[PDB]
Amino acid sequence: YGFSVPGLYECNRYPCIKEVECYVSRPTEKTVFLVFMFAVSGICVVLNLAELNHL
Amino acid sequence: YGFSVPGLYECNRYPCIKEVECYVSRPTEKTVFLVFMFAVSGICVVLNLAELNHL
Repeated sequence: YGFSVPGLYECNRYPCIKEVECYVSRPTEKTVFLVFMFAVSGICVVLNLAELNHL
Repeated sequence: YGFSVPGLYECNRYPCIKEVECYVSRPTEKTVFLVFMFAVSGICVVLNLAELNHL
């Protein structure tokens, strides 16, 4: 997923005629959610690594 | 106009997004009309050239 959800998508898959433009719903909220989840997962990874180092 | 009216047209002019496909109305009849008019004009040109040569 990368780090952001773009508001525009360029889609060139059948049956679409050549290349078409599609518009995503509430991309900013999904981007915020994605970044927040990545941060939480990173915090979990850091804590688990600290526990492993302690072991 | 060339010699034929294609049934499909590829259009990339604003406000169309990038490139789109458009469909022509009764292209075969228009192609027949175009070829017939070209033939008639050619006959007229040949007759005029013959008259000029006679002069």
